Amino acid sequence: DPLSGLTDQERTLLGLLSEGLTNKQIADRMFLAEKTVKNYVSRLLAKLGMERRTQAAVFATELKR
Amino acid sequence: DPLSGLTDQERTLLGLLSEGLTNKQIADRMFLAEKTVKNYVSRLLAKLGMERRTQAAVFATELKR
DNA sequence: GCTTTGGGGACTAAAGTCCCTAAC
DNA sequence: AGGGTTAGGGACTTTAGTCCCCAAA
Repeated sequence: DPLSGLTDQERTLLGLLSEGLTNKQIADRMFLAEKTVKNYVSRLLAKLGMERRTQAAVFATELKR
Repeated sequence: DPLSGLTDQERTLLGLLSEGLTNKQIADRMFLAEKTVKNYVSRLLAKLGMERRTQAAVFATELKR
């Protein structure tokens, strides 16, 4: 449960990622632009030591359980 | 645990997918080409009623636990 | 005069889709 | 030997991702 380091919405970029959504879908759910999302997510992977959104999801998926 | 329908290696295309690997990484671990894997995976998502490999992975991740 | 917090530019690269061949 | 698996090319269209810099609050 190492969610220490993730901003407000970065922990909520993990739950949307873990529902195998697309940047643009996750975008609408948050009122951003897809470009904005691409950024936040790509930062978040860096913060996580991962290089693919899929790893983030599975990792998130493991926390939720 | 609905792995009924999945061929031999389709159940193993779900364990590799669930490690957030890439078609080409997955393809090395299976001795295929990346093109070959693009196809297998894409079929497998159809068989699963999903349209994005991330979904597959999370779903797979939920079975493993 | 700064921190958050949102997004364009500008691509490089993965992912996916569909349909159609060969090799056992 | 005309058939099912099992593997991949063609040929793109879409999402993802990367970095770095730019304004509003």
